[PDB]
Amino acid sequence: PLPPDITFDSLALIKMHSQNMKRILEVTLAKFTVNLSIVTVYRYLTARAYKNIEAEFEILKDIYNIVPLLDDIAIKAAQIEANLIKKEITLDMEDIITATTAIYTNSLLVTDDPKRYEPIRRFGLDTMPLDKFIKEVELMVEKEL
Amino acid sequence: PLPPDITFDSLALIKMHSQNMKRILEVTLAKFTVNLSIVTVYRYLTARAYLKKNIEAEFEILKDIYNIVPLLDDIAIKAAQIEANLLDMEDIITATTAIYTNSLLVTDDPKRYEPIRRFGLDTMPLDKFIKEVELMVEK
Ligand SMILES: [Zn+2]
Repeated sequence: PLPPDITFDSLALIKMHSQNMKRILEVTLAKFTVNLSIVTVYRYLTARAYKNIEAEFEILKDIYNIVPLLDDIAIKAAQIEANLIKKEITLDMEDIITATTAIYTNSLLVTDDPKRYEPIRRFGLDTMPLDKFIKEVELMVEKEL
Repeated sequence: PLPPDITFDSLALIKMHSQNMKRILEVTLAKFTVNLSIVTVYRYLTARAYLKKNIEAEFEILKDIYNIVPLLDDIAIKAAQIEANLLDMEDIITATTAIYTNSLLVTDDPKRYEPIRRFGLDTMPLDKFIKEVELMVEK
């Protein structure tokens, strides 16, 4: 079926947490534990702003487990990022911390662009395409009838 | 023109930890409070990891001398506000953390943070910072 722990990157989260996708989000939150890095949250807030950002952030803190950039995350990310730099692979800081935080929390990373995280999978990251995730929740919605 | 609270971005922090800079860092740690963003710490650890140093230990060494500032709620909120008006994430968080802590941001490249100045950031090029500290050495 699907693991109980998941996460999103900022672009995927902007999609999931829209007014538009309300129904799909409601089911996702009823069924899964969602562990977001604080860096994902901040990037989501940047999109939601462009506001009463403050009130939006209180909503998010209620409904998601917001994971700080912990020392062990910084450490593990520095190790991963040193490997990626070794291969001339450029992912920005957001992507590295997002991926390391998913490794840390054993959360499946749902993203519209799994391919760019592919080189991190060797450090324990797993990913799922967002279109596929959405399709799976859409079936649950149908099934509720 | 140095205040009691200062911070560095990651390239500056790396330079600060070089052997030739040991005196400058010693004065800085003795006479100022240095408030680093966790993101700056992560980038610095990246540099040390790329050179195969003991990352765990180095983190503990840093935690013992710096005030390491998490990406706090208020920092996340303020940073999003800044980024939405206007630079990568490291730059935004570094600067927002500087604003939050009221630390002077000491950097190799002040000009890239020039757009955050409207939200209250103060910056200083590292070259000038070092001169000011050189002066304190003469004591
Ligand atoms: Zn944090």
